[PDB]
Amino acid sequence: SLSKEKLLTNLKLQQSLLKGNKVLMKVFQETVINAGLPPSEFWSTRIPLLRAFALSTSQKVGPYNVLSTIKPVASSENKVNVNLSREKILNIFENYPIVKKAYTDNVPKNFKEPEFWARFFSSKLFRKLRGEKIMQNDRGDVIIDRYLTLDQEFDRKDDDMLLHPVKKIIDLDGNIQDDPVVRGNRPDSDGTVDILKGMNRLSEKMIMALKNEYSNQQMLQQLSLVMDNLINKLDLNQVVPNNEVSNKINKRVITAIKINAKQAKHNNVEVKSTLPIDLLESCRMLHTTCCEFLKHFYIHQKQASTVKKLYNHLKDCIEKLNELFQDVLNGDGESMSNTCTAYLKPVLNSITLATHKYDEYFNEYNN
Amino acid sequence: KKRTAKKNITPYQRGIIRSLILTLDCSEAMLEKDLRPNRHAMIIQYAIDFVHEFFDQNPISQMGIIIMRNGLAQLVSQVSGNPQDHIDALKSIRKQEPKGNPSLQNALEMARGLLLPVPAHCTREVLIVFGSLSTTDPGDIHQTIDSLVSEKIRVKVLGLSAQVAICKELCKATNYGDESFYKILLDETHLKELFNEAVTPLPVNKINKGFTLVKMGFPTRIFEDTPTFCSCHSKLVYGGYFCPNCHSKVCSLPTVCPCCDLMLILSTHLARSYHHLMPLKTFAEVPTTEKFRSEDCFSCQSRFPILKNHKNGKLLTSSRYRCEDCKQEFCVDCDVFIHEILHNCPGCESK
Amino acid sequence: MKFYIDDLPVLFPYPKIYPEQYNYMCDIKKTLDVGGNSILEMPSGTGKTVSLLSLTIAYQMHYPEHRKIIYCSRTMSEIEKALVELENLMDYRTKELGYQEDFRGLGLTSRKNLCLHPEVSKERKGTVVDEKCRRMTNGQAKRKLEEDPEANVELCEYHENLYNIEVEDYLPKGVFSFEKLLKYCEEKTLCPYFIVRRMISLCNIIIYSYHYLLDPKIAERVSNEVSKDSIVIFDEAHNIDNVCIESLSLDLTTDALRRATRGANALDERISEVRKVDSQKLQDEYEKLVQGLHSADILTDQEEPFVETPVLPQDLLTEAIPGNIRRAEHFVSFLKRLIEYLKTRMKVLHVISETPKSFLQHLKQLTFIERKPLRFCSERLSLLVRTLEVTEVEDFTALKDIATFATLISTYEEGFLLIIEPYEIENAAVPNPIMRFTCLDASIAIKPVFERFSSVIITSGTISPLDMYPRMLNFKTVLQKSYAMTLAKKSFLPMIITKGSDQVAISSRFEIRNDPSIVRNYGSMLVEFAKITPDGMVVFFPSYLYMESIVSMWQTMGILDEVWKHKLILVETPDAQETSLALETYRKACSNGRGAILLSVARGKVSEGIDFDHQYGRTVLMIGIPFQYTESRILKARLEFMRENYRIRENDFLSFDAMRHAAQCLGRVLRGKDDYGVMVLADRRFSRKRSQLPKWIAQGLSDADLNLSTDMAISNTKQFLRTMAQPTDPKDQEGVSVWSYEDLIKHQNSRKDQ
Ligand code: SF4
Ligand SMILES: [Zn+2]
Ligand SMILES: [Zn+2]
Ligand SMILES: [Zn+2]
Ligand SMILES: [Zn+2]
Repeated sequence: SLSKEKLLTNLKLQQSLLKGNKVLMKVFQETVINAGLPPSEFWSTRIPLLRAFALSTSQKVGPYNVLSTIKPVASSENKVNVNLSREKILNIFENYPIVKKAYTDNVPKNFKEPEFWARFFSSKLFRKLRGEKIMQNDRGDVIIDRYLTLDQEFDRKDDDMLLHPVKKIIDLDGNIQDDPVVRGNRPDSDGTVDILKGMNRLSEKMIMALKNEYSNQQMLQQLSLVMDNLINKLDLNQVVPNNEVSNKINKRVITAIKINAKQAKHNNVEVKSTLPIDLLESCRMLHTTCCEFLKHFYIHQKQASTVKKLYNHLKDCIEKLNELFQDVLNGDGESMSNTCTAYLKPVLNSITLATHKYDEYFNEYNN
Repeated sequence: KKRTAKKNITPYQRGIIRSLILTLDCSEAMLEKDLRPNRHAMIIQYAIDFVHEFFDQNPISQMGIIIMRNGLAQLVSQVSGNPQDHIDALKSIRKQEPKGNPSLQNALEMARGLLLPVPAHCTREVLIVFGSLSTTDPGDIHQTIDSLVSEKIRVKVLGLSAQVAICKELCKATNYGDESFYKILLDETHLKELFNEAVTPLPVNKINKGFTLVKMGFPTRIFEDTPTFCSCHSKLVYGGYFCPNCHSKVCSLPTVCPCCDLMLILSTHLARSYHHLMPLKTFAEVPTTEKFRSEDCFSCQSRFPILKNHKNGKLLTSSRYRCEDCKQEFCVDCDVFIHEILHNCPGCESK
Repeated sequence: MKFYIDDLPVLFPYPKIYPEQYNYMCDIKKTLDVGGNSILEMPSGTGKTVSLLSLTIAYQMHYPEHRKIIYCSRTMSEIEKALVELENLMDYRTKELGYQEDFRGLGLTSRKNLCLHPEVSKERKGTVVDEKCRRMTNGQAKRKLEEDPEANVELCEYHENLYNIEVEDYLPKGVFSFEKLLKYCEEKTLCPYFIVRRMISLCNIIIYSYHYLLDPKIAERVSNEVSKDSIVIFDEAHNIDNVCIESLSLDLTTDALRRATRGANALDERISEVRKVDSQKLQDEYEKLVQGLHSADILTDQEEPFVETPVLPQDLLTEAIPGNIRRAEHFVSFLKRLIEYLKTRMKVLHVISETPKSFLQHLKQLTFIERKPLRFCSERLSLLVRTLEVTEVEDFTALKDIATFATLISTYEEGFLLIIEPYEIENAAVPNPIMRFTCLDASIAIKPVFERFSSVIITSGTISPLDMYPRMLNFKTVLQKSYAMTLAKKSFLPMIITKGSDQVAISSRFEIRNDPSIVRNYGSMLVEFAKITPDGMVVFFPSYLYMESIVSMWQTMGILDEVWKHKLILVETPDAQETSLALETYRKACSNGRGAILLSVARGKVSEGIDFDHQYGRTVLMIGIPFQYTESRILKARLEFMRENYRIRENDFLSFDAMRHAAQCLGRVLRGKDDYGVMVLADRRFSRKRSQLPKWIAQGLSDADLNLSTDMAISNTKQFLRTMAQPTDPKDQEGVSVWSYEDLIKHQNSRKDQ
């Protein structure tokens, strides 16, 4: 259902996803409308998003309850378009062809919105569901009665189309009486039997629409004992415990520590030109995805010409950013230009390194 | 009177990497009144807890969250390795209320689609927190189950207060037949421990499968503060990491490099793994009258040993549950603590 | 396993065992040692079939004498159940032993479920299919075909291929269950029916329904080769007596009488035309009558016998001429008088019942037609028709009805009783007089088999009490033992929901009608269960009309909407085919996700043979307790006979029958011991019957679970379902109630040899 080339060629799906995210359509166009990337590879990066979207789309709801319910669990809202109006009616249509056909036939005239569904209440919701209305409101007229007549034999032929030769464990038919020719008695009043056949038929239709599948030692001990003694030798003058002894030594220790405190403090855990900031951000995103495609390809490998095109484009982008920095220094001056250079230093270094690495690999392959 | 596991008989293999796709259940059933707020609120709370826990103990895996509302499976968190995203997603959900019927089939198919990108060495999984007593499928299900087991996708589900035949078949099917994974609960505490035991990697007796070396590299923290600049979210962040190879900043994570796409870790994640691979022998409870050992703790120093002949009190037992290999005592609290939190056995470390 | 019974190797096909099974084996062997009957109630919660077949096969294949086994399950459904299980046992026995089999064992049902001829089997009514196969392959149409090659005569040709190859030999070696038999004999284009029917002379063990054993009209071909001494097993024997009675009763309706009039007219036409063409053969048959009963071709008939012999198998038959009936025209006139007398006696105003002797004398009064000539009417008509070689039987169906009636009422006495009900009061004051004729003593039909066979068994998962059967059937036993369900766990929750939420006693006893209190109470019960139980639930209304009305006016309320919202409904309807279809969809839904409810009738076909395993049944119900006297007084007459002949009072017998059917319904919901399931009841009267139930049911039914209200019922079953859901598998308490492989039985009871 989902394939790499399939999502690649799902152009309408791809454009729908373009409509999905402003950021997405923006980055895509600036990778395209800026004479940049063919969309093919651009999606070739983004494939999982496409797959996810596609699956989120073509997701048929079950038949089952809502399908049924559309005849039972739906007996109140006599107003306008009720809950899940289009959803419920399509569930009806898949559930019952007759109503779909009647509604279609009654489009050019007789609106099936209010009056159609009003007469439908009587006609169908007596036909299906509850007992035979027979008397009472016999509004089942015209299309209703016609479709009634139809649906009768229609359900008949369906039921006909349902009969399997059930496996002989369950075969009640062959089980009953079709062993003997016997003479019993029987004693255990029309209508409603049709009701039972109705529920059976509904359920089985539902299920079928689902089966469809659609030093050490010596000196060690010596020194140890020495210390042990020293301890035992009263001593342990906590007064004599250094305090700091050499005021100089003390000072030096403090120096070290304040130095380290300063350095680690330098860790203060706001650009000027908001419009140029956003523009530079766009440039960074652009160069990032461009390099992304190379560092994919330059690793992986026979599509060498594609790598060549990517490399030429990347060199173009590098020169473009160089000119960008030149223009920034010209216009914004230095401090703002300095801030821009700082903001773009990492990406700039990465792309420059990628360019150098490609140059080295190209020289190695050539020489 | 003891309740202990007799022995661990797969202390040789587990799935260390994981990609578990928890799927909740947000459907009309979950609104009954058996668990204190409801099924649903308690479920989501424990789900948050489990998310924290699982992303702790398996800090190299990913995860995605899936609901089942109105017979549809609507992804609520892409498969991702950052716990906070999933946590927030669950936060958002918990204020929203269930509807429709649980469409187990749709959720299953959405997962199977979702886990395709996961590479061979990574291992797949799903964890259905199934709450209802029915499904509503728009297709054959055994078709899906067959596709699943074809794609080597183990599944574990935690039913609520009943047993559903199809789910039992599902667990029995994907997990190489060996049925133990359809555990259903009978109490809230049982539920907490259910999630807890879902946290760990999952062995049964692994078939001999492909075992593959995976390229990855470790980063080095950065120094500057004002030079705040990020290459995984394109912000200003006061300092982060460097891919050793891609050589671009990446906000703090065990994430995958967003430039050259290789896994990043420090080691402490690998340390957690080590802890899971080769655990200890379960500490033995010493005989009541046959111990004649030291009257203290060993790791701690507790005074809870015995009472020396007290009709029924001494006849009860002798709190001396003592590990095997180091053969040193340990009070009950110390043994519980060792076997739960820190797995270096105190004495067995020292020799 | 392969353990011993102090002489017998037993190739039990499972590693595990059950204790009750071992006791069953011990006691059934003890029975077979010494000729007796020894009814044995083994709860269906175990596998009775496996134990039975394993032990009996081992016995037959170990000792050299009792070479044949007869197994009579109630319905062909259980026939193929026994067959498939036996096939698996056989495969296991070979697998453990190599090849020491030389074994054949065959099912045996009828043409309608066996005839493979496409067009023939396309027919629905079993009688018609029988007739069609008879004509298509008779002793006569074959002659017409062979002497006169023409388009008139065709043939299944399956009979022909049989004639070629099968009647020199047999089917290869298997114990062919109907699936296997049909597949194979379809491949090799044979007629399975005649195959097995001729094969009976060779099968080591035979399985056939009760009717083939007791219905004298088809239990004719019993060829004492079949047993003469064999060991005979009645599985599911609690419904024996009713099978006997239904095999010996008979109905009459004026409409069929007019049909017989038409048939007699057609007979007059046929005899006229043939005697115009050929009568010398008719006189030859007169001579063949005058020599004797014409057994040479009234009995030596490979294909002929037309009207079965509804009397017991030839025991109560003389052999001389039927005197004046020798003339065919005489016979037609006799039937004319008979049918007219029947019509005029049918126009009788109101209910009247007579002994057969009394009716016989009365007929003699109106028309002096004697008993002795009357008895011969059946074979007389049949062989006359053969001499007529008619082209159809439908015209003569009523004729054979009357022949059967004449033979019965002219043969037996002082056990039977006539009755002439002029109408059906349920639609009273309409023209529909019925000349109902039935037996009373169940023992009459059985008596021949207990006379013939020596070692017989009676077995069911339900029989209780184990003394009513020796009373009614008048037979001697040895071991009347009941077995207790030794369980390391509860495993099922019998209840008696006497009071609904209104705390009101409920039943079906009041009427067959509505009383919205009762209806709403039951509906509430059903719907809350539908909420609570997982997939699979059953109910068993006491009678069909009851279900019709109840469900109709449930649909009147909104009650059915809720259970629709949860589970599926699958009703039980009189046509068997649609019933089977519904039942299989029920199974398919249970094993699928959606839960499904099947509601049927206790007396009905569903309870008879259908099984309800783990998934397919969790919570049976018994809406009301099944009773019959809703309808007329045939039960009253039989019960009169019961009281006078046996020291049994009415309500005793009625309660006994009701609990018989209740237990039969209930036992279906378990198969093994791993299975489980609630078994509720519902009626006030149930509470006092707690002792009538079979033992193993009674044990689980503690005192505190009596007359519970629906609400506490739901509470308890909720707790049950949860508890059973737990994997309570200590596997050391299962060494108590499973007697593990080859050892725990060996150790435990080889020591218990005390
Ligand atoms: S036995 Fe043969 S001839 Fe007779 S009905 Fe069956 S297929 Fe036809
Ligand atoms: Zn970042
Ligand atoms: Zn990198
Ligand atoms: Zn301690
Ligand atoms: Zn230790």
